[PDB]
Amino acid sequence: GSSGSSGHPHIQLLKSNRELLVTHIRNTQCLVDNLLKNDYFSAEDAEIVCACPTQPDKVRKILDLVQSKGEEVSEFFLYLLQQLADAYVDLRPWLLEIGFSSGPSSG
Repeated sequence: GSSGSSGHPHIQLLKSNRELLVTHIRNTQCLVDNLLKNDYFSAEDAEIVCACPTQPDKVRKILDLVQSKGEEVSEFFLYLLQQLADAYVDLRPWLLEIGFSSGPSSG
């Protein structure tokens, strides 16, 4: 009778900062619109997000959904936070602390 621990460097980042992401993130429809076109969020999934009463609920709902899928979607969902961070206000210093991207940008 033994057991190990879990990891998921991408999924853990969502759970750990699940309370911060709900306070920083505001636009949820955009996250779904991009995921819908990328074939990540199904009609049944988006139906749950919009079903939320407020925004703070939508963000938490999406995070729980992505975590249910796996690292495949968690990697893409977290990526959008960076590429979009350029057009954000609350999201910026966090990415700099966790460090999502790496390596120069030349070539």
